[PDB]
Amino acid sequence: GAMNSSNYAELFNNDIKLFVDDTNVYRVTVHKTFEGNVATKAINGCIFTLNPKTGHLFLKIIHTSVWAGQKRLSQLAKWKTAEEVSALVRSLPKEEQPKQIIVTRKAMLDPLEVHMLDFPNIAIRPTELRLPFSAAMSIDKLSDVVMKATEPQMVLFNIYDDWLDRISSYTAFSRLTLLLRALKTNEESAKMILLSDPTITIKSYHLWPSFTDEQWITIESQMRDLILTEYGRKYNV
Amino acid sequence: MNTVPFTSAPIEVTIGIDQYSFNVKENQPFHGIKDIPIGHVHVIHFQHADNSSMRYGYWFDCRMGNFYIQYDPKDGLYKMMEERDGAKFENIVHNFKERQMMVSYPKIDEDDTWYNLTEFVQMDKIRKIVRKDENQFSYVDSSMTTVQENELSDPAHSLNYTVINFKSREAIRPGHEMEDFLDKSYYLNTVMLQGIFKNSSNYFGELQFAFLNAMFFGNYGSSLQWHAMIELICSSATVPKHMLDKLDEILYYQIKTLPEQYSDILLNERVWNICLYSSFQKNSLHNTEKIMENKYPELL
Repeated sequence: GAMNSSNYAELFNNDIKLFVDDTNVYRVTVHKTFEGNVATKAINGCIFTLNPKTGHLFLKIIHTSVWAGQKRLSQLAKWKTAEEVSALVRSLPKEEQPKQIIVTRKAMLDPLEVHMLDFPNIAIRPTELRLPFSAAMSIDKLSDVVMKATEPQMVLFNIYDDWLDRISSYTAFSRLTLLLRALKTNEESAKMILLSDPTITIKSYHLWPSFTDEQWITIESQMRDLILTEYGRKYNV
Repeated sequence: MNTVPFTSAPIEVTIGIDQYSFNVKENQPFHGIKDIPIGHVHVIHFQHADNSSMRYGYWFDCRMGNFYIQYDPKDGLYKMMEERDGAKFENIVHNFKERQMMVSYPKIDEDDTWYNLTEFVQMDKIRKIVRKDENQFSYVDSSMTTVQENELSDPAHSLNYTVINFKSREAIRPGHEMEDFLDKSYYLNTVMLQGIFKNSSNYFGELQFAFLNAMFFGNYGSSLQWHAMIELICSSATVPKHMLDKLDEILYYQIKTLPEQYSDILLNERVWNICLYSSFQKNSLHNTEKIMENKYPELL
C-alpha cells in the first residue's frame, strides 16, 4: 500500500523502483489582460522520475506546445504524466522495468494505474512522506535544460553526482531531500550556502558542488539551521 | 392465475411472494399461495423464525411448469419442486382451494409495482446468471457470491452477473486512457450494450434482477452489481435518450419499494451522490432525484 517512515529502508533495497513527481508538469504565470481580465501563460515543465537507489533521474521535459488547444489543463497534466511514465517503462529492457512506482501526489494514482494496465505486476503506490521534489527547478542545470527546450525531450541525470562512491543510497537520499527541502524553504539562502566559497566548483558533468566529506557535514549543518531559522521566521517561534 | 401449493409448513417461517410477506407458525395448516398473476417472473422467499440466518428463495415463472414447495428435514429448508403429472397437480390444488388452506396473492387492481420492478426480467436470463440447468426455477440466498467477488469460491453456487470493472483492459482502449476513464460511453455502448447484452432491455433486466436479489435476500454482491450498472450509465456522456428516460423510471420504482429502515445497508452514498449531483447524467434522472431527495435526504 502506502510508503511511510516505517518502511523507509524499502527505498534502498534491490527491487527497482521509481518516484514520480508531477508538481512541475503544468507551470503558468498569471497575468492581467488589456481589458483587466486574468489569463495564464504556460511555461515549460518537467516530470521528475527518480530511482532513489541509483540516483538515475529521467527528466521528461514538457514543452508548452503539448497544452495548445487543450482544456482542463491541471487534469490533462496528470494523464500526460501517466502517459509519459508508461512510455518510459515500455522503452526500458524488462530487467530495468520498475517493480513499484511511488507517486508523490495521490491524484496521480488513477491516471498511472489506468496507463499501466498492461503491467499488472508493477505496484502503483502513494506515499505519506512529504517530499521536496517540487524544488527540482531550483537546481540551476535542471531549470536551464527545461527553459531552453524548444520541443519535447527526455534528459538523463544522476541527481547524486558521484556521492555513491563515498556514501550509501540511504545517506545520498537524505542529503538530496535536505538540499531540496532547504531550496524549497529559502531558495536565496540555500544557494548562498552552496555557492558562497568560489574555490569549490560544480564539475561540468555534475549538478552540485564538489564538497569533501568534511565540507558536506558543514553544508548539511548549515541547511538544517536554514530550515530551523525559516521555521522560527514563519511561526514567530 | 397460477398456484404454488405447499405440502406442509413444519417450521415457523416468514414467507415472501414478490413484495408481500406473511408469517406462518410451526405446523400451521398452510398449503400455499393462489391467484399468482400470469405474465411476470415471481420470487417465493423464506426467513426461518428460529434462525434469521439464510434468507433464501426461488425465482420462477408459472408459464414454464407446475411448481410446489416441500420442506426437506435433512437439508432444513423449504425446496421448490416441479410436478410433471398435470392431473395429480390439478387435483392437489383443487382440494387445498376447496378447503381454503391458501393465501391469495394480494394484488391491488391500480398497482403496477411488480411489473415496474420486473419489466425487463426474463426467466431464461435468470437461468444464465444462476446455473442449475435441471430445474426451470432458480435458487438464490443471502450468502451466494458473484463471479467478480470470487476473482477478488465454489463456482457452481455463484451469481454469474456480467463483470464490470472501470480499471480493466475491457473498460479502457489502449491510447484512449483518459477519454475512456472519464467518459465511460465506449464501455457502455460498444463493450456492454452492442457486445455482451445485445440491447438495453437485457442490460436493464440484469440491473433489475440484481436490485431484487439485494432487497429480498440482503445479497451484498447483488447490491454491488446494481450500483455498478447505474454508475456505468451515469458516468457515460453519450447514452440514448430512451435509455435515460427508462432508467429514471426503473430507479424511481426501486427507491419507492425499498423499506425505509434498510436504506443505510442497501444504498451506496458515493454512487448516488456521484450519479445525482456530479455525473454526466446529473440532470437526466428527474423522478429518481425527486424521490431520493424526499425519502433519503440524509444519504445525500
